[PDB]
Amino acid sequence: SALPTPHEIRNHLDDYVIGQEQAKKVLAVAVYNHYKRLRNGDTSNGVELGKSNILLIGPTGSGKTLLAETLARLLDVPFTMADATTLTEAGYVGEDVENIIQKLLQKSDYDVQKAQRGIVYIDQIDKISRKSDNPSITRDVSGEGVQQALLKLIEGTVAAVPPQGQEFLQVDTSKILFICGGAFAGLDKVISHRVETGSGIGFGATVKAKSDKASEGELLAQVEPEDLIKFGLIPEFIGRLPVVATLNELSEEALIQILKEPKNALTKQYQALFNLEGVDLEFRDEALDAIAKKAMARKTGARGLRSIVEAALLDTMYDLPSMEDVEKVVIDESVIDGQSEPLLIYG
Amino acid sequence: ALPTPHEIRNHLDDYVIGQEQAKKVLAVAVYNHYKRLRNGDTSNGVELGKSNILLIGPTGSGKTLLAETLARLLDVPFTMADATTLTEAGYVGEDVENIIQKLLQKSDYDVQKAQRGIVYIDQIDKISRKSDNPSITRDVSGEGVQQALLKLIEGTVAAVPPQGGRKHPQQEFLQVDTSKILFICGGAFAGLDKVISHRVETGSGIGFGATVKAKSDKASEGELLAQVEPEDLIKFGLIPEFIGRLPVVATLNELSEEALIQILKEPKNALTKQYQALFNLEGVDLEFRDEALDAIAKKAMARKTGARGLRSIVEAALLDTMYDLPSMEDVEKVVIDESVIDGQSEPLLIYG
Ligand SMILES: Nc1ncnc2c1ncn2[C@@H]1O[C@H](COP(=O)(O)OP(=O)(O)OP(O)(O)=S)[C@@H](O)[C@H]1O
Ligand SMILES: Nc1ncnc2c1ncn2[C@@H]1O[C@H](COP(=O)(O)OP(=O)(O)OP(O)(O)=S)[C@@H](O)[C@H]1O
Repeated sequence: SALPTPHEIRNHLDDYVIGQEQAKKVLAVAVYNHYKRLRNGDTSNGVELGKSNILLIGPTGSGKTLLAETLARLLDVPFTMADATTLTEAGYVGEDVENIIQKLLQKSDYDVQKAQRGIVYIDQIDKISRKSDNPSITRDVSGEGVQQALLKLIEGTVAAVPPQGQEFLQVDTSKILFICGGAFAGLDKVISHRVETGSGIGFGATVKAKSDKASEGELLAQVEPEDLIKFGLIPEFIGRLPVVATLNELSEEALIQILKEPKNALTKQYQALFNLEGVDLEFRDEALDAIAKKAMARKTGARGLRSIVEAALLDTMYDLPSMEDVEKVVIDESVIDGQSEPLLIYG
Repeated sequence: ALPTPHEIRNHLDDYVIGQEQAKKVLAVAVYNHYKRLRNGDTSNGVELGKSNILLIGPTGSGKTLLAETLARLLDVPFTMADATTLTEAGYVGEDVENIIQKLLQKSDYDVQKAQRGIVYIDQIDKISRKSDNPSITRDVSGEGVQQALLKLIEGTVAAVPPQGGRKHPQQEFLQVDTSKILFICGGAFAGLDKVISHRVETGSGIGFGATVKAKSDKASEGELLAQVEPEDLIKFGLIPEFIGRLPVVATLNELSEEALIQILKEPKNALTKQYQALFNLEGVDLEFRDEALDAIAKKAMARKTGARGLRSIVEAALLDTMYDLPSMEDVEKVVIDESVIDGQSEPLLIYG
């Protein structure tokens, strides 16, 4: 009963994700090492084995949420996908932190011994951060307060969970892994202050003003915990998440592979959408390069790609069901620009 | 015979390093708790007092670790609760009495054995009153929790449903005294250094006569917390009536460059021993030369996160090696060099 390896688990995520080689290594080692700590019954010399959570950081639509979703498929141990926006500071009307553990049991069928060895993922983590409110004039119930509650959850404790909705079940969390990730906004500006040192207003001071500092791919790599403190996160919270994963923006070359290599790509989606209708679909390489340039200008990422395709094919889809004897559709580069219309084959 | 402070401290030293004054406070309390417990109103003196503990220190200093290691050697029951999940006597979050309920689970519902137990609370700063908040409001999380704990630290009796009850039929509760129960509250306070500076330095004068700050780095956190007093905590948000219940105070100094080196080798549960055991099952050995450990100390202190921010320095380095180590075969030992920590070199692998 040999366990999988990082090279093996990386091959699975590579089929669904592209151009995130640095981040996939982190999830592979954590998942790999998670089975090792579970394999040991706390009997070896290395008693009280340490834990190492993960903090995923990337631009918008870079594929953070997709990694955690595809991971749960091949994962044997349970998995959940919660959100931090709905949390509150232990007593307000929104929600409690313990609800995350409740969702985990639904996947494990209320198996405590099986749920303790599970994995947890959190999305939209940047929402819980002091918005330039370090003095803390008032208490943030949806922000700072949430981080304070999660502090003990990442270390390990026991939390009451109503089974099935006057007793409660205790579920340890010292061995549970957490993968928190949320695209941070404005983080590039704070990191620039530490490394720019280029105000240059006086005579002696030097003003670079080359506009090259705004390189997200190269700027996030230089991140550190101190940079997050100025953002709003508490140091106590970051210490619970030692590992950090930085994701690069999507380049023009990477976007082309997203439409062909992944099985769940949009090209294969529409290909099957028309397959049921008895019509073939095609996408030439000349059209893919033009779509990549149009998406990067939108500053939205992979998620802002459907707007380029659906808008281009909206007119064709409207009149396609009424049309008969059409077996194939070809989309040229001019169609995206709007100069020409898609070519339809009859037969 | 009962344990001794030197013996109980020698045990904690195996799991904790670089905290001399903090270990002394816990030893005297535990050593004195058995005395008050052994002779309850069975001596010439009567009305034996009590002295709780208030642990204060930076992040990753070892506050939560002392409570865990203490439970291993402690005979009487012990628990590890939290203050973030508490509400003010009626709201939806939680009641203060849940702390006593958790104590009975470990004591097997032994009321006589539960009153003689010890209690620990973590993250006490999270219930600190916001000094200047809107007057028309109610701080159920921060002010209410302190108000509720007042009678608890002093001594009272609280209703506790035993086992939760089978149904409405029972509708009874058990009384559990708390006058003899010890409480060890602790939590990293944020912004406390700024409060002591205003009271101690009393400068920040732009004028000529006023003395301006000599350097940017001043008022060392370790040396600044030592000058703490109860009046400082009042400006933080705590109520004097609550702090009066916790007379003893312990100031934990931040980590030192030499202390971090000892934490990886002297303790039994050190990270080096953890990773060594991680590869021991894999049939692979490991090495960590002192030339690399001292270099890691500079990287950790730069983060200003504490000992808990050390895994980021190690796992970020060994991420590449662990990724391809299982696929590789005929490898028996691994060597770690100083350059690898810097990132300019690749760790050497010993074939076999
Ligand atoms: N590498 C990728 N390969 C293929 N599709 C991708 C990739 N990255 C993103 N996508 C697409 O983008 C969609 C959403 O990606 P997400 O994982 O949500 O990105 P994100 O960083 O999580 O954005 P946020 O943080 O949720 S606003 C996916 O369902 C895919 O359709
Ligand atoms: N003196 C020490 N010796 C060895 N390891 C230590 C020491 N102090 C801290 N550590 C390490 O730091 C980890 C956590 O320390 P903690 O006691 O949780 O710090 P902390 O101040 O309690 O964190 P808070 O209270 O949530 S801000 C331990 O599991 C150890 O790995």
